[PDB]
Amino acid sequence: GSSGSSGMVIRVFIASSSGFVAIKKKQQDVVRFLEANKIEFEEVDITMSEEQRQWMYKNVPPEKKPTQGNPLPPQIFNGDRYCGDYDSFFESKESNTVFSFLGLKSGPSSG
Repeated sequence: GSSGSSGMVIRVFIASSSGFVAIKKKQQDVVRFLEANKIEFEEVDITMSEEQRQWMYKNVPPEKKPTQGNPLPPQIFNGDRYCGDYDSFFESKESNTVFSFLGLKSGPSSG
């Protein structure tokens, strides 16, 4: 059923230049966890690459939009699937589902 397999990457969008330091921390706790969990991911500097950000703004509903207005980081994104902002992650950490929250639990791969 279609061979091939590159791998996964929890593309974590970060805006080095956002304003709300709080957001920064969130971005950390995110990557941090992954790092501490030896989880694969990448810090998509949305700040540096406008597109990256713009994209996110296109992959984020209003019902998910944090605080108020345009969507702010962090904005974890597994491939092209909207994982969830820090809110999601955190809401998962409590259940220790961060892995599943990102989609790190569905078929053989890990090990």
